[PDB]
Amino acid sequence: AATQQEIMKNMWDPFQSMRAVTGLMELTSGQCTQLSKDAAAILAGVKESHDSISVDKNYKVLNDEVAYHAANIDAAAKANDLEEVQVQFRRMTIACRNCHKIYKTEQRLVP
Amino acid sequence: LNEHTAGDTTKSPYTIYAGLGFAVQESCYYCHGNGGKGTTEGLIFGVPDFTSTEFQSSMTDKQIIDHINKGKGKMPSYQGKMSPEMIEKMAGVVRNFAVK
Ligand code: HEC
Ligand code: HEC
Repeated sequence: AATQQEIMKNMWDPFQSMRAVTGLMELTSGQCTQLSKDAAAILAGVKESHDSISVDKNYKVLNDEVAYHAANIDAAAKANDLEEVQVQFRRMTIACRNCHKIYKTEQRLVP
Repeated sequence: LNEHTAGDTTKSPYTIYAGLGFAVQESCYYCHGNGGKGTTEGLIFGVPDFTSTEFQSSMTDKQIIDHINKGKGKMPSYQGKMSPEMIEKMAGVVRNFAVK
């Protein structure tokens, strides 16, 4: 059973890996591959939270909305559509922030 | 209530609860943050505890919609600040803090 902080670090490292490539122009296969691996890591984070971190129904749906965009980033990396990778990464960042603001309101958190 | 299904954050009630399109002091999370229990600032105004079964049984679904629209005291009114459909989605967010 992972802890909340552990799950959060399990999402933070692929998040910044994802971030570093959203502002490129590129289509490198090794980069498109690292993107899908990073997306799979973030998705595994939400599935692992569901499995072990029970809080309330909103907590769960917020994780689902991170997972919604993460899967879209995976789909867009595969289609070599990096405009879409960019837009979905921005919206996934909003999804991270929504939970942070709602559940840890009185603390500054990345992203 | 028509409960919100997970989807794009640009259409999500959680992005609104988190303050999109609102000043900080009119954003739901500023008073009802900390997982719905209320923040320091919210408590000073007397926010209830959305995670409390006691509180949830004090209101009907329709009363939640009506009180978000109309406001009450330090609770601002939101009629005209979001769509009727978003308010109903929001009533589901309020209900969901008490669901394990
Ligand atoms: C609620 C369902 C969350 C979602 C979605 C995301 N995060 Fe989160 N995160 C959440 C909480 C309640 C906290 C505070 C935990 C605590 O220690 O008190 C956090 C914290 C983080 C952190 C910092 C943790 C630390 O090292 O001290 C990071 C780096 C973080 N969260 C990252 C992160 C990212 C990148 C997310 C979107 C992909 C994301 N979180 C979503 C709750 C929730
Ligand atoms: C501080 C400036 C607040 C903001 C921003 C939001 N709410 Fe609020 N809420 C606040 C208070 C002080 C109270 C108690 C009002 C009273 O005296 O009775 C409330 C109450 C609610 C309720 C319960 C209904 C009621 O008690 O009248 C609900 C369902 C509610 N608030 C929802 C809500 C929403 C959806 C908000 C964001 C759009 C929101 N509140 C912001 C204080 C503040």
